[PDB]
Amino acid sequence: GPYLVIVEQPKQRGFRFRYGCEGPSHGGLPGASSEKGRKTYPTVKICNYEGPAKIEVDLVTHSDPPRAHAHSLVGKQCSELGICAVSVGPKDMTAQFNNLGVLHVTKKNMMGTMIQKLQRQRLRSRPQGLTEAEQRELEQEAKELKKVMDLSIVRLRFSAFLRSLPLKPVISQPIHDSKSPGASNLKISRMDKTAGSVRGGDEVYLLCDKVQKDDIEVRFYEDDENGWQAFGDFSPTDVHKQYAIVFRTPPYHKMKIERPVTVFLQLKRKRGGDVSDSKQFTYYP
Amino acid sequence: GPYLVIVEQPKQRGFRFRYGCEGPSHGGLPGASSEKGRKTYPTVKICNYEGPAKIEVDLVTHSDPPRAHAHSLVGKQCSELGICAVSVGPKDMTAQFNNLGVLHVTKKNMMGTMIQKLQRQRLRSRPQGLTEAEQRELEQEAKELKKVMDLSIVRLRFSAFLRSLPLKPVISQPIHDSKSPGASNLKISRMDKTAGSVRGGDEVYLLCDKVQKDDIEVRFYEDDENGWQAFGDFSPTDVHKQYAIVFRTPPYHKMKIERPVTVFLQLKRKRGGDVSDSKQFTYYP
DNA sequence: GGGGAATCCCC
DNA sequence: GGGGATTCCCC
Repeated sequence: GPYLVIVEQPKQRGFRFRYGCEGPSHGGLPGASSEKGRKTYPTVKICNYEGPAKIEVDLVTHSDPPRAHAHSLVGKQCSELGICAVSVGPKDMTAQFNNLGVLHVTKKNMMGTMIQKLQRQRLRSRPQGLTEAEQRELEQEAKELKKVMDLSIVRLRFSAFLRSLPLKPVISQPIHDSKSPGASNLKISRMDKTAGSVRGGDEVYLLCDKVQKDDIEVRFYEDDENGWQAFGDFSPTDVHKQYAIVFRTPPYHKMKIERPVTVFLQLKRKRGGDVSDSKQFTYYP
Repeated sequence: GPYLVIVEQPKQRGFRFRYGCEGPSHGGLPGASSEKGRKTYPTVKICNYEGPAKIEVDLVTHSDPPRAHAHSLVGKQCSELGICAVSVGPKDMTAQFNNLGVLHVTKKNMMGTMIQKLQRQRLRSRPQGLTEAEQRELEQEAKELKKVMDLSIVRLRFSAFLRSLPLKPVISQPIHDSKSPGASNLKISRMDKTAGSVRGGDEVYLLCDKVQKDDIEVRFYEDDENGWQAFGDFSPTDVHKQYAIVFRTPPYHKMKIERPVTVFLQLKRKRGGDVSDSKQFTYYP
């Protein structure tokens, strides 16, 4: 049957969710491959095409049975409820989502809009109103929905409709908030010293972009046909105000080196597997 | 005749102003000298006392003619408007204001809090109500009072009353909000190196509490019967995310030293003159 | 497109 | 009492 397929995924990291207060002109969610100059935007296509179509995009959660998220999509052809709906011409069955903004609901707002979604979703298929019992149960699956909803991760859902007749919804990979503390861009600004003894144990003052003291690591490594890794040693007290890490370097694997060796080091969040660009450190005999 | 005198002023820096949402039990505004184990609180005394008395404190602007601040005192024996009122016994004429807080008004709160204290002021000495014209001009103070009021600086105003009968009001020194980006205690957490060449030019990484790029300095000095002083060398790019300063040490005043010499360095505010606790640095040959 | 100010939550 | 997450602001 006709199916929709995502041809260019949204970029997983690097994009920021904006609050209402910020404005509408803040930059559209870019494709999974958008380096300098060549920028891409999420794109999908209806394959084995049947009848001029329609594609709708909305924000779902990260958890599995996809449910609508408190966040809303904003911008180019976006409805006041966070639904993006476009028409995919008779012949060209591909839609490029040029300008997708992600609206960040405040916690003192979630409850309200979560209910407006569930009402809109409930009085959707079935009839028009909600009796008092019905409006009470709504505020529970929004109170207990709040408690489990991750406001820093959303997924894009593409629901296509042939002229309406629904094609199975296709969900994209997760999109993380680049402003949220735990999904910020990792960067090594400056480093104290870039050389030390092979024994390791040299104290280093690395200045970096915000990190969370209990979710950050300084990984030293080298990549030949084998590979080696070690981690700078420090305590949570050593991460100064989220923007600096004071640590002792780890030992190199061979102690008996006759010449100085240069290895790579990067910041890494224990959980995410996310890393910073790499800097270098040289071990001395 | 009887007058009030501040026996122990409030501490000018390091105290945090709290918003209504944080809580009422976060600590009292301490005295000028409150190091580990023995804390003092602002204290005043009615010298050459006349009759048991009544002392009241409230927040006045930093601006000279002391006018009431939009911020209110919170805590022990404080009224819902931010006036603290106590009675000093027939004997001991000293009042130690043990638990005084500063409730921080939001910028969206300011106007309403301001027209409300201004109304209360109107129907103070003079008659009971406000005509619309009187209310329109009361709201006019509020707007033109907001535009020139520093929400980061307040002053305590002690008003003593002989049982009532007024005494002259005594205004304390400014009190800076430690949470305002530009008002806390300059503090040197730790630094890279504590020794370097008498030639000056050695790069030091200093970790500090939040500081302003363009309002900070690194003052080196040694106070004998002379007084040499010099400065760290760094550009605002060298002040990293307000929590670290990468600077190059200055040259010592005598290039010909034969024995190492210990001098001191300290962080200093440019447009203020307050310094952090000084750390030592030793110049070597 | 991004840094830092202002407000709030919480161990 | 303090650290940092959130929400907002404005260059």
